[PDB]
Amino acid sequence: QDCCGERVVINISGLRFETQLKTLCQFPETLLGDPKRRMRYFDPLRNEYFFDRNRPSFDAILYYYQSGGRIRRPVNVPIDIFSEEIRFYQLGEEAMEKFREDEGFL
Amino acid sequence: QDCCGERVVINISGLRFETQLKTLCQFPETLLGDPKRRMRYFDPLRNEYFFDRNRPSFDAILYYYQSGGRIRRPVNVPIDIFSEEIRFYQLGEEAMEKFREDEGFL
Amino acid sequence: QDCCGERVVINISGLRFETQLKTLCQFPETLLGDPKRRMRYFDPLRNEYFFDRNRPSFDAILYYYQSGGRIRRPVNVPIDIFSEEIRFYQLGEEAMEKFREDEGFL
Amino acid sequence: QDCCGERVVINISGLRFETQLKTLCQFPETLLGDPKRRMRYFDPLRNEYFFDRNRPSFDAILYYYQSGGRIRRPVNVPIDIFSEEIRFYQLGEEAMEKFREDEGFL
Amino acid sequence: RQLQFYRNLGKSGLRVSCLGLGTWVTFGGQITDEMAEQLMTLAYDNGINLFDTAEVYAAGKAEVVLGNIIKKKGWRRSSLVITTKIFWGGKAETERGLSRKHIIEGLKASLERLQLEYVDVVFANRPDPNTPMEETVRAMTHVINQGMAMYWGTSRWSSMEIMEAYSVARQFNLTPPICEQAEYHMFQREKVEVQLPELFHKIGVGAMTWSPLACGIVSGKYDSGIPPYSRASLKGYQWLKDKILSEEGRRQQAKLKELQAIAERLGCTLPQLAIAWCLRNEGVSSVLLGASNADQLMENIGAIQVLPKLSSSIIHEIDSILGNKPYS
Amino acid sequence: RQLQFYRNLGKSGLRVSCLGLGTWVTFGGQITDEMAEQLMTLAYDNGINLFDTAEVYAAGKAEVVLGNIIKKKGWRRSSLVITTKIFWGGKAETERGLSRKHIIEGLKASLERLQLEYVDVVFANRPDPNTPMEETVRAMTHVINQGMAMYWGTSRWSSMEIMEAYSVARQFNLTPPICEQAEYHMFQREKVEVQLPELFHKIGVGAMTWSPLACGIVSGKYDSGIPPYSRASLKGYQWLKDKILSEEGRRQQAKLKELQAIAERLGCTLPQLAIAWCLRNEGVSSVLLGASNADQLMENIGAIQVLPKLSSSIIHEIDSILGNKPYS
Amino acid sequence: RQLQFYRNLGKSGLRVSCLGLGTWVTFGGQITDEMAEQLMTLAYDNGINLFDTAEVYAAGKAEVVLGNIIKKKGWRRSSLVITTKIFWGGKAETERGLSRKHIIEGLKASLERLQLEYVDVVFANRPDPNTPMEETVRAMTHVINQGMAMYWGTSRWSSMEIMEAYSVARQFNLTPPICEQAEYHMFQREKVEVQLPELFHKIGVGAMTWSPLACGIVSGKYDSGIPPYSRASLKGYQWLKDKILSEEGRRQQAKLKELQAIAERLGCTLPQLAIAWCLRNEGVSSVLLGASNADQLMENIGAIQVLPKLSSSIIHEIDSILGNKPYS
Amino acid sequence: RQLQFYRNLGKSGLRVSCLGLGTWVTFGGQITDEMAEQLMTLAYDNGINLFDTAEVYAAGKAEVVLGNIIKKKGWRRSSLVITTKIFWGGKAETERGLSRKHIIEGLKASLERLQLEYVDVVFANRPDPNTPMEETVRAMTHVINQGMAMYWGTSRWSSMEIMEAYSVARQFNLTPPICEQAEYHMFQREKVEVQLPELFHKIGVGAMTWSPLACGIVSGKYDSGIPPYSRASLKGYQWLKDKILSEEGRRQQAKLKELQAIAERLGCTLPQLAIAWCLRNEGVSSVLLGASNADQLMENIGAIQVLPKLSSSIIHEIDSILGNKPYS
Ligand SMILES: NC(=O)c1ccc[n+]([C@@H]2O[C@H](COP(=O)([O-])OP(=O)(O)OC[C@H]3O[C@@H](n4cnc5c(N)ncnc54)[C@H](OP(=O)(O)O)[C@@H]3O)[C@@H](O)[C@H]2O)c1
Ligand SMILES: NC(=O)c1ccc[n+]([C@@H]2O[C@H](COP(=O)([O-])OP(=O)(O)OC[C@H]3O[C@@H](n4cnc5c(N)ncnc54)[C@H](OP(=O)(O)O)[C@@H]3O)[C@@H](O)[C@H]2O)c1
Ligand SMILES: NC(=O)c1ccc[n+]([C@@H]2O[C@H](COP(=O)([O-])OP(=O)(O)OC[C@H]3O[C@@H](n4cnc5c(N)ncnc54)[C@H](OP(=O)(O)O)[C@@H]3O)[C@@H](O)[C@H]2O)c1
Ligand SMILES: NC(=O)c1ccc[n+]([C@@H]2O[C@H](COP(=O)([O-])OP(=O)(O)OC[C@H]3O[C@@H](n4cnc5c(N)ncnc54)[C@H](OP(=O)(O)O)[C@@H]3O)[C@@H](O)[C@H]2O)c1
Repeated sequence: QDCCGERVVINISGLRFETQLKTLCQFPETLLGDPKRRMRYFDPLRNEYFFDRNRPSFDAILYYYQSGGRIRRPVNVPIDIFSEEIRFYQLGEEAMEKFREDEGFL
Repeated sequence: QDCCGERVVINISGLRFETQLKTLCQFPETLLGDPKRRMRYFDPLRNEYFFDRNRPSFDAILYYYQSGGRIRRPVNVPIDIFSEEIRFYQLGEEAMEKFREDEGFL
Repeated sequence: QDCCGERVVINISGLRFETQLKTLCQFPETLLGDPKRRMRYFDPLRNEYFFDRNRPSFDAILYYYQSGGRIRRPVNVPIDIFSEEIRFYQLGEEAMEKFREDEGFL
Repeated sequence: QDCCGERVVINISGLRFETQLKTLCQFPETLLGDPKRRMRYFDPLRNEYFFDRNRPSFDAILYYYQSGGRIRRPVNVPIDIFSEEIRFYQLGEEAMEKFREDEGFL
Repeated sequence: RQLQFYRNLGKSGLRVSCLGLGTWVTFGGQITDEMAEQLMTLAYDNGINLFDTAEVYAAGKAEVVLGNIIKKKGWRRSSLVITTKIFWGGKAETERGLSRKHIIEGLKASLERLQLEYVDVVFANRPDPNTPMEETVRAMTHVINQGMAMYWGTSRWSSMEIMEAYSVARQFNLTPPICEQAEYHMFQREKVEVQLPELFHKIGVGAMTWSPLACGIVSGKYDSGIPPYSRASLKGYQWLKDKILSEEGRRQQAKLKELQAIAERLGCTLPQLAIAWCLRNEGVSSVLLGASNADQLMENIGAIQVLPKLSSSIIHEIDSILGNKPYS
Repeated sequence: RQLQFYRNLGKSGLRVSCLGLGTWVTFGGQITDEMAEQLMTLAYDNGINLFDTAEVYAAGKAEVVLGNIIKKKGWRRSSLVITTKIFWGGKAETERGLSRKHIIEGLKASLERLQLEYVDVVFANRPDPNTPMEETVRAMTHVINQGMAMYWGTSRWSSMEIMEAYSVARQFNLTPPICEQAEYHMFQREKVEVQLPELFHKIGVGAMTWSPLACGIVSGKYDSGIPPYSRASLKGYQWLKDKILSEEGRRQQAKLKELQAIAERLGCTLPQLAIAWCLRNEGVSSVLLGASNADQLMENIGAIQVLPKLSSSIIHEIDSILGNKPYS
Repeated sequence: RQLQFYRNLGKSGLRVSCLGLGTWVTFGGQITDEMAEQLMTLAYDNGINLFDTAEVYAAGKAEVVLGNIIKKKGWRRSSLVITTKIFWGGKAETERGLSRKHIIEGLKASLERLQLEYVDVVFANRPDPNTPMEETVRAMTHVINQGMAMYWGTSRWSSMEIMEAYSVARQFNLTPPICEQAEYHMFQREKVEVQLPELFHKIGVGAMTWSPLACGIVSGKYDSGIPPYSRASLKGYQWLKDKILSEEGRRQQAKLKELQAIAERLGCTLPQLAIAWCLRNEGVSSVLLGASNADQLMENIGAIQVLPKLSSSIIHEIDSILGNKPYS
Repeated sequence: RQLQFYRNLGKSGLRVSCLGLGTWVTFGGQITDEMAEQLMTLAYDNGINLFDTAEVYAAGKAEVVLGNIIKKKGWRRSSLVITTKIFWGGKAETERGLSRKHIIEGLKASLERLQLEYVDVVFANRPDPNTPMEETVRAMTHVINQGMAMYWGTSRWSSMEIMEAYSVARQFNLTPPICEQAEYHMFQREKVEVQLPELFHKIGVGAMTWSPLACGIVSGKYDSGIPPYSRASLKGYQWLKDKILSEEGRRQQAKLKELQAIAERLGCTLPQLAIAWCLRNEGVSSVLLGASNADQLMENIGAIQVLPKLSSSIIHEIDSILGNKPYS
């Protein structure tokens, strides 16, 4: 389970993101870091994972994996939509605590 | 008329959006939810629907279908342009009333 | 010279825009509305026009053709860069006067 | 070493940028302007350079080459992330000094 | 109007007459070879260029006798349209379905029996649940690109399966189908009238309908009982004889008497009105006929004269008599 | 300058001489086979490598006699450029148009009549309104990929149809056309001069013009009336005889007298000036000639000497005499 | 249940029986041609349609005798599934590997020795480190598109290499593989059980397992020593004889005695239980058998009766006796 | 080390020995057929599998005698690598260049003269300015897909043209080239050493160098003058004789005396050191040799022994003597 080298394409409502597998398998307890949980979104005809979800929220989700654990909400996205995206992608309790600490009232 | 499973590609001036048909047929009285009204925009050579219209306004239109009925104007789009887009895509009277209530003076 | 029906693809530094020819030939005195002036940017291997220029400025340029003549500067673009883009795309003296009137000091 | 004519495709996490080689070889002491330093990011199966990095920061990096040397931070990007991107792409000491002068406290 | 009046099959460039001749029960079975040659000569001399067969008819033997006419009379290949259907090829497990192996082997065996180099259209006779759509579309594109066929189409598919085949062909840069074969007569009206116009307006798939006389029911020969030397009195057609002699058949015969009164008022016969009723809309490109002797074929060709007499009042009167118009 | 001076056909890699020999009315019709062999030998010995025929000329018979020269004299296949045109193939409904079936069958029949394995360019003789553009471009790409042809081009198409064919070929990764055949002489100047340079500069499509002497009008032989053994006195050419003997023909003959005075001042003949006038611009790659005997061909070859004498003053004087320059 | 019960090979449209017959050591070597014809007739009369060979077996000679059965008995080609494996072709440097040249030449030589026009599946026998994956996938797509094969698969590849081949095929619009051949018996359980279900659920690649009796070890014939006329007593099989007569073999024989007690309780024999144990899950499509005489083949066919008797208690008891279940 | 030590040609799967035999001046010209058969037998018995010819050598006649060896001795086709080069095919205008027509016709004529079905690599002998790159890449992909060749490469192209061919092949999903033929000896060092490693590291294009002894100059036979029965004394090689007898040749002979002193210190001969000097880096895959008799070939094969003796000190001493190392 070295999980390295391969390139992964993620399709969010027509918007395409590309990354490496060793970026994703730094956090094995999330939705994208676990092969058992993301296998139901795979598309065999196009070799990609498809999600029918909110488009501007996924850049912060990808930067959470790329930066090593930093959560920063985008300016044009409200609080509850980003909270629902964090709850869907299963980033954990400490990511929610860091998001509450970074956004004032928490 | 189960209207489920198939993937639909919508092309707004070169910007591509992908969704499912059961997302679109939740609201059968709109332009995109009715097969009789959207059939004049179909492109047979590319298997997509093409609209020669405003590009930043369509993300809120897609999130209206994806969120279940919530209208939120983008920050970088003026009032009258978004009102003309709501009038073109035929979202209804109650969507206009919700947009007026969510934007102050209505 | 009916100039109607055909679809035109414009490539700005990797960002692709699609429109119709009757949208472009409403203003025959500009760079994109004249076939003699835009013919030096055509790419025969890809069937598109390529410009090696600023990416966020072209949405307002396309909305000038699509809306019938309205000029609105984007928020994240400075004054002089947008003025240089208006000067490059040859929109005319009255478009510069409308841009000066819409931006305060003119 | 005329370095002119050819088109170069740069892929930043799924976001594609296209430019000319004579735009890139104006600054031969940077990462993108030197063929010896950018050769480890080349993908032979797709004819592009791939970087697994931050997506909204690269528009200012491309406009630094296209405008002739002007540095302007995007609005939705913080200070330290853009400083790390300037340090990665090896723009030089005078670009860092111009970025410090353009951002107040430097 | 229908025969020696040509129209495009769907939106493609292939032009056919709107009457065709079929190669079911009669050919190789009920009738002899000389009667088959007489029927083909009578069809060809009146401007019909469409002939449709399959590999399951009379264990393939009908296809053999079709070749024995075409090589005999010396007709040009460029003036004929020949179609074949492939689903059933034998008793083994690998000799049926819509896999790549059976499509290639069945088309080669059918071209060997027909003494031809290619057919014009090759049809899939029924959908296959055990095969992916991508394999079927790639096999059809492969046999078109090898010169063994020119076009391909479907038969007895639903609208979702045809749309899935179109989407798979557009995804991988392959060849979409052009036509669909469906059943259509006065007592079977749903699929042609409420489902297929959307596919014709959207992706340009035409329709080629079969059994216009409901295996001889709407001809009106069964008003008393079962006459000798008919299809219902043959061995192996007990289902048709049970369908005629049931309780719905008497109501169908009474409605056929009323429609025969209308057709005798118009100056024609009931099979001519039944054939020309199917061609009143532009979604139907051609109608495949079946005949057992030359008098039936010469009567069935004469629906061209009664086609332009169908006004809206006669159509509304027929729809009032039948009472089975589908809601859309 | 034109013959034994070679140039690219459009922007492709095929290099042709700027004089070609045509296979219209004379071949298989007006002249005999020995005269045709003499004309082909005289054309081949002067460096002409371009020969153009079609399947509609003399019911195909002209193509047959073209093959009977090439197999007889034993010329190498690699030193010749042979082109064919396909629209009309017979009296049946499926034997005309630009569908896939007729393109494949007509090219196979033309290759069988020519006793060849392949042609160099295959042309579509006129546009087809009943066929989609995608089917035509896919059929041309298919016959190129099977080794039956090397290139393909159009004839009598407008600019929008050529641009649509290019766009369809670029969309589905297919083969674009390389050349267009258009009519061009001193009284037909619009399409070559105002429409085709944009297509040459944009997508690199060249032009191969036909009828440079307007079926013999600009040669000046009809100054008195209709001489015997001419094209206007043949059976089936009443339209040309009515065109000559109308009221516009007298004004054309007066302008031809003035142009003959200019050509006699230059030291040449009027057909040589008329042929070399068509090659003064770089948008025209080749000019197809027609001849009825060896003296006419030997006179028409001699326009190479009068091509470099055309300065801007003589061109301006010719445009002042003609008075039909199109505005652009 | 396994033989004359057909299932899809992976997710493709090819349907096979779950027992196949192999062409290793016996064919061309240990047994004669009459015994091979008797074994093939006995396999074909019970509903087995899958036969697997390779070009390295008996210097290719086994393939020759396979052809000498198929042309002799006159079986139909459409009722058989024939597979071949290509890695080793000779002693020269260019006669091995998975390059384009050796794939084309080895498939042509194997089709020449088999007296056939095509095979159904062509396998790569082992991975090649000196060749790029794109060249191998393009060569397999080329030999499929020329009609020399219908499908292709891998053998002894890891999961990363199969996923890389799928990704390369999806990148350049090529043909992905459909099947993987792996070793699977009661003492070799890791790769089939923990790695291949992810590939079956993700990209639909099936498994076709080989050596179910561990070259005769799990049959139980080596409980005393090495009997004459066995595989371990042949010339060139010293490795198997050293593997049997080592210290792990005694523990394997004791576990085989306990499993023989279980199989005698169930009313069957130990090879039937060992064969039917491999087919208890849906990830395995077929099992390739080896036999030396007709009694062994008639015993090995009888595992169909003992397949539905395997409940969860007997499987748990077998896993308690064996004690080598892989953790996942 | 070089011969009977095999390596990949570039990054492809084709494996060649690092010594090859060329088919220039000797074959069909200077030497007889029996000497050519003796040279080919001596090359084949030592493990050399690479043989390189062209269609311009001795008006094609050399290719003919190459076929007359291969059919005579009965060698297997799968153990040989045969390459051909195509630019010049005749005196006509359409018989030269890199257009589609000349590539297809020249490859068919070369395969007819060689009595073969296919070659392994087909080279473009020089770049063509009159043809677009897309037409050349599509023609090479077409002749690979028809089974007439396996790979293709370039010769005397610059780096920008090879990169343009790669970019065009990646744009339209076509086949990129794998190899480049360049000139490389001790007095021609720029292109192999400063330009080609970037193309090898970037897109994996290998190099196959020619003329290692500078047409016999670095062998040292011209230390006095022009001996009889040499290449410089033949008819039609006045340029080589003027190059030897000029003022730079004396300095080259003095440097050759110093290099001969070094090679005599190492225990070898000067041509063996000159051949083994070219293979000291990993960017060069193979070296093509030329020989006039069997003693020269047996001497040139012996550079394998002197290849591993080249340390860094001897390379630095040779670079100090030569004094023409390119700056990078
Ligand atoms: N796509 C598919 O799966 C499929 C399936 C089935 C058929 N088809 C096609 O359908 C085509 C039509 O076959 P069909 O026989 O069912 O069409 P049909 O016209 O409805 O059958 C008419 C039958 O009634 C009799 N008949 C014909 N004209 C008559 C007349 N004026 N008066 C009295 N009887 C008359 C004929 O023989 P009798 O007098 O002996 O009854 C004939 O067999 C076939 O050729 C086949 O190619 C396709
Ligand atoms: N793309 C298309 O659809 C199309 C259509 C038509 C033709 N074409 C091509 O056009 C080519 C040219 O045919 P064309 O005959 O129309 O060209 P043309 O050169 O304009 O016709 C000249 C005619 O006048 C006569 N003539 C030739 N030279 C003469 C001379 N010095 N003095 C007096 N009379 C002379 C000849 O016979 P007479 O003396 O008996 O008159 C000849 O038939 C044909 O071969 C055909 O391939 C193409
Ligand atoms: N993908 C690959 O690389 C690969 C590699 C190897 C094999 N294979 C395939 O595997 C297939 C199976 O070959 P296999 O021989 O290894 O399978 P196997 O069934 O495990 O071998 C059984 C051996 O034991 C003997 N035997 C069979 N039934 C017996 C019974 N009831 N009682 C006692 N002895 C019995 C037979 O001869 P003896 O009595 O003389 O021992 C037979 O040779 C081959 O045909 C080949 O196609 C594939
Ligand atoms: N890509 C291209 O365009 C291109 C162009 C040219 C050649 N090539 C290839 O290059 C290959 C090599 O040809 P080449 O002749 O130029 O290579 P070379 O090895 O440099 O030529 C050596 C010449 O000197 C002589 N010689 C060889 N060994 C000798 C020895 N020990 N002592 C004394 N003399 C010796 C031989 O004949 P003599 O004694 O009579 O001189 C031979 O002709 C050709 O086969 C051809 O395929 C390719």
